[PDB]
Amino acid sequence: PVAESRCYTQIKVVKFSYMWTINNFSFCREEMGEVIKSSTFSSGANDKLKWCLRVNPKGLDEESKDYLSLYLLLVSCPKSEVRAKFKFSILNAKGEETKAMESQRAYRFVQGKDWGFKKFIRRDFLLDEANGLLPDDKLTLFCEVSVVQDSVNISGQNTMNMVKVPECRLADELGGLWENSRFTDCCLCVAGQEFQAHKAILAARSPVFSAMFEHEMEESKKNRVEINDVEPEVFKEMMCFIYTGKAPNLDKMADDLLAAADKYALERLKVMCEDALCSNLSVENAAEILILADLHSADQLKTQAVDFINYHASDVLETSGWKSMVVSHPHLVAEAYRSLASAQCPF
Amino acid sequence: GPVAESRCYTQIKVVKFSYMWTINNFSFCREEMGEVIKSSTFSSGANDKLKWCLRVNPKGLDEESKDYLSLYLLLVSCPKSEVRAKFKFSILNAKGEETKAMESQRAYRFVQGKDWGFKKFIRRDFLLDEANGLLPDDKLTLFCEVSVVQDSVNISGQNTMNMVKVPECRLADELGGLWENSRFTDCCLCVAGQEFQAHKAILAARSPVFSAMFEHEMEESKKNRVEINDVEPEVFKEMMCFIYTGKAPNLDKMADDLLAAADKYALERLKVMCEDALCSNLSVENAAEILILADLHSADQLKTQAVDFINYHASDVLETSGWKSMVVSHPHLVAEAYRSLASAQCPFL
Amino acid sequence: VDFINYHASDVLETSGWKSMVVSHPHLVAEAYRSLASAQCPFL
Amino acid sequence: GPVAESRCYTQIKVVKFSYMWTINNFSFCREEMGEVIKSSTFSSGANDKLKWCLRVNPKGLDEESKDYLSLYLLLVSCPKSEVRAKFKFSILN
Amino acid sequence: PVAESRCYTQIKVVKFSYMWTINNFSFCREEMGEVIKSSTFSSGANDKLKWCLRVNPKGLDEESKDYLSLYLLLVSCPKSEVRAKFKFSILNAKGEETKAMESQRAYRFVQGKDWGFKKFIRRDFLLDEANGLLPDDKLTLFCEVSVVQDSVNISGQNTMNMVKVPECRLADELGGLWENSRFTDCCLCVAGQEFQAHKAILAARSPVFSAMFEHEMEESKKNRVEINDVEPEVFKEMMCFIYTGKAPNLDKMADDLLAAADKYALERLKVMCEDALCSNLSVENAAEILILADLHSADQLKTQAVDFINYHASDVLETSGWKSMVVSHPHLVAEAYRSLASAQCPFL
Amino acid sequence: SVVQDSVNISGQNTMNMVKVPECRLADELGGLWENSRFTDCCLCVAGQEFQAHK
Amino acid sequence: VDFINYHASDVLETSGWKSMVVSHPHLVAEAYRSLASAQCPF
Amino acid sequence: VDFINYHASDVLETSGWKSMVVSHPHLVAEAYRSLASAQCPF
Repeated sequence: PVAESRCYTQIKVVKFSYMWTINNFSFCREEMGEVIKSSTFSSGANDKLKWCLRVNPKGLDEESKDYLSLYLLLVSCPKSEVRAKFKFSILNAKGEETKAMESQRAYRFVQGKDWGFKKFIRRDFLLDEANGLLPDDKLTLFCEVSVVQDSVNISGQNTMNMVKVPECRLADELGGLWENSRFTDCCLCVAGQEFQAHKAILAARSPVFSAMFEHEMEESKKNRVEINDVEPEVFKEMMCFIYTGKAPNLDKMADDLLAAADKYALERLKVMCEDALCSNLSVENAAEILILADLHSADQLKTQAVDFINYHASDVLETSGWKSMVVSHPHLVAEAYRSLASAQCPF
Repeated sequence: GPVAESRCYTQIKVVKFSYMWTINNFSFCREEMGEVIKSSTFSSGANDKLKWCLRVNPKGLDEESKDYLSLYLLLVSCPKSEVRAKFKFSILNAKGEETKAMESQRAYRFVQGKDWGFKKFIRRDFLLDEANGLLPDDKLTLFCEVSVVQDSVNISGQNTMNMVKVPECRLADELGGLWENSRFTDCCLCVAGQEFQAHKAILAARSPVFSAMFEHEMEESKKNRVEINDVEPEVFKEMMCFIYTGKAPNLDKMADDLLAAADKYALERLKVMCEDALCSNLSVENAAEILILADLHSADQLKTQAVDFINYHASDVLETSGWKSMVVSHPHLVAEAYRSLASAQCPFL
Repeated sequence: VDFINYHASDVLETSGWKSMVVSHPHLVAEAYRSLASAQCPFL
Repeated sequence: GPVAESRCYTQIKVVKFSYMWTINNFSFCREEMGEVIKSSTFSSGANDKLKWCLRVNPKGLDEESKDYLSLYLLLVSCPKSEVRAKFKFSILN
Repeated sequence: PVAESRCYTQIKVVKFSYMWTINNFSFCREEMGEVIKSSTFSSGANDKLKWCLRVNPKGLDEESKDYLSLYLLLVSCPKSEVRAKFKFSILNAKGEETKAMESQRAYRFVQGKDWGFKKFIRRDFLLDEANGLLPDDKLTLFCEVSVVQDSVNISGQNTMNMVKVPECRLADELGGLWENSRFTDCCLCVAGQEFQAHKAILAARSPVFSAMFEHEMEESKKNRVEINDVEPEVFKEMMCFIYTGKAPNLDKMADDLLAAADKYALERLKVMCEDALCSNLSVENAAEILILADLHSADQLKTQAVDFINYHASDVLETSGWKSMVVSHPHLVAEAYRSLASAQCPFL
Repeated sequence: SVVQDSVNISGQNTMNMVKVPECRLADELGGLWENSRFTDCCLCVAGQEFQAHK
Repeated sequence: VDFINYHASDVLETSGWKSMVVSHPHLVAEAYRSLASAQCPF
Repeated sequence: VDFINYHASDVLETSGWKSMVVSHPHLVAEAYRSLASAQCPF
């Protein structure tokens, strides 16, 4: 029953690493194996199959109760199985790898499937200052990952080439318009702060700025335009996104960025702000989250916040933010009831 | 020991299909050792962009399969995704029933274009016999059963179905509309007499050459009626398309001229894709003028690729007349090719 | 509140609901506490 | 004799799937027969517009299932196209 | 391992019929039992489920060689099961059913499968003139395909909730507009025969007619516009499809109608002109069909015509039509080489 | 195990078929309505003007 | 004829192919006639 | 030709070689043809 191939098989490995520091490790306090779920990250080269790390401060199962179990996770993929190999390492106080252990074989990965190592490191040993594994009580773990591709024969051309194709570095020079400042073509004012930018890119990247400037205000206000519902700090990252399409410091002032976004209908900035505000699903935010939602019509954020509120209602109700928001905006809890009843009409 | 559990459920997802292949007058399908003949491609219908095709050999390969008919299953195309699958080849008799239905021990690993099957699938001599009822009027009719397995997951708990969704970037398409709409254009790009127009800051920040020729402190005169000479309309419009949205669809058919334009315009990225196109269009005759282009245009990656290809294909490329023309006109190119082959694959011994 | 929680799927449809809830919200909050705090935290 | 043969061979299409409705604290689920509690709506993923949901009782309907649990499977939504499916039940111990 | 639905169900049948006939049954002579096939046809309502009839002039193998079997094969469907019922019956010389044979149950149907009765009718008896079953050597069969649907209590309120709605009679409405010709505005003429119409609706269907009426030319044009490409009969049917779009007599008036359609760029009815020419791919017509298709950009029929010619080349190429063709327009065969060389197993 | 009972064939085409689109008539009548495209009538709705084709 | 059938793919972009097609079409027609029995199986 | 083929890696580093190739490229083309068969296997 054996069958050969009569063809040549070749293996590639496009590897990548993701370090992470968990600040205030001693007072993380996610017990009973409650996940301290990491922040997701992509593959770098061919960012089309995302990743995220799944971590137990207290190792799951009572066998690893004294240990801090670590297990890699896969969040999203285009419906396929990955065969990636991985490595772990803990950095000491000086930032040098100490606790290195490597997977002997390449475990099979599927979306929602997890592999890794139990008994990664004893909790008290990690908490001991003699080992030096907790600089500023910041538990740092350096993870190296390697994805195996394994195509066959490279086709019948041998395709050596090399031909280094970097990305389309638009945003680098498109921001070079800003930092070099290139004797640009229009001006902005924010509490007297002098900003100096280009009409054409603002026209291109949204209908709002395009329409308003060319609606008779480009004539008398070709250069100097007044914007007053914004602060210079949030404005900085906002116009940085208008340059780049990717905001470096987005999550810090995310709510005000959302305010500016819905003020200018920047749908991509709106959805990153939805995701960033979704980073902070807590039992003491949901009122202000709904204020941001209805004030800005954040549909996906509205849905996710409503569902989390329905799940966490018992703790949610005790907030004075809840009764204050209900006093100001009962109607919002009316659609919240519309959702929860829709979840439980039958029975 | 060193292991990796899951603390989840490993759930196996599988859907199967089957297909048949008819060959009328298989006896008249040529008769000698190793004549690979393929099947028309096919699909189940719920394949989700995935095809299959068979590879039957009437007389096989190797040595002792002279009196045997081997069969294989080749994956035509897929969305660059790994595949694992199971198959079972069968033969419809004269009365229309599976006879030679043998299944593999397990589901095999698969990739795009990889062939699996059953060597020595059926002995040819007994199949030639008409008593077995396997060839009614030499109208051979195969039939295979295939069980593709996926092993994805699904679960009810954890309330994690909606974690937010994000669309993909539209800056390039927004720059695409900026090209197409061409609103607030500030520089009237004249090529081959006919007129196009563009926006200042885009090309001002794009390339060193363009930035150089506007920063000469005399803009408003020339920018209104800038004259551009060496380029043609097709090359320049595709150039502007690439500068705006980073895409040049007809690169393969417009390679060398765009390469020359980028060399004049000093555009590294488009130059490199032009090098990629020229290297991935190579023939046994074009290589000499490609060397002339490369040395005339600093196509270093294309230069090393082309001279390596010519060093490999010497025994027929040297007989080309264009090679001798390049030899006469451009001695330094053949000199560097001689240098390249010198300290390689011959310092012995 | 028990009857409303049981028969929500059609009791929403009344216009008197809209008139009452816009006019007086605190009993809507009472309904949300009653339905959510119990006979629901399962999952 | 009376027959209408299909003039074709027999080819059959089958799709496998499994779904896990996990329920915590089942022992306090409003224990009285005749109640309706169901799983969240699910599907194969390669379904081509065909969903499913599982249905269980705290106490089985009627009287023969006074002590037993009555389990049922409902097709949530379909394009008004008939389905032939073979289901199976079990428990994660 | 059993259960019950705990729900109510009811049977419904949206049935219909389909007249169909073929010419010259005496010397059809499709030996070996090769299929003589009807055209695609639906039930009316739910037009996206199409039936067709497959017929054996000679039943397969010796068991049915001397009889003539009858069957019906689904063309295509939206990937769903069907449990249809069918009735087969040929009309006698008086136009009445005599050879009525009926299936005893509703069989199950899938795309590509056919159901019917082998050993259907006594062939020589049907061919004999004494019985009076082939008037003018014509077999006017009349099938009544009754398709059953069934459902679970129609999402049960019951509360029937539905009155018998008529259907949108827009085609019949514009049919009444033209065929009775009330309220006419613009006058046309071909070959001495005159007709008249409404400008705006013609502009609605035709872009080009709007173009040669949008540019202020109405004072001399509207009263006395003449058309040259089309003769009065096909002109009648021409106006007919602009009013109607349901092609009544495409078959016998197919080719020049296609030509005049592409003369006015009539897109969906261009497509149904390729439908009209689709089911006549024969041993001699193919060269003319290919020539007119490439003269008139019939892309889908271009592909299928070159496919049919490519398959049957070995005997189809010998006709004099091919000779005059390659004498006149052999670059068409160059395009044929371009297609088939990168196709049909380029071995080799 | 959800059964569907599908059928496939080795070779196909022969007479075959060609993809016909659904009837695109009507909503070009809508085009007449909205663009108004050589109007033919005048209407009044409490003075609110409107036009159509007779 | 046989070698041109075997190499039709890269023969197409040859300018001489279109040249003889324009000038001597019946020749490539007879090349098709050769191709008729050539590709009977599959 | 053979000696230069053997010692190319430092023989080509001479100014005389540069003057020869620019003045007489055809000779190095002949050497290139000679080494084409030499470097064929791989």
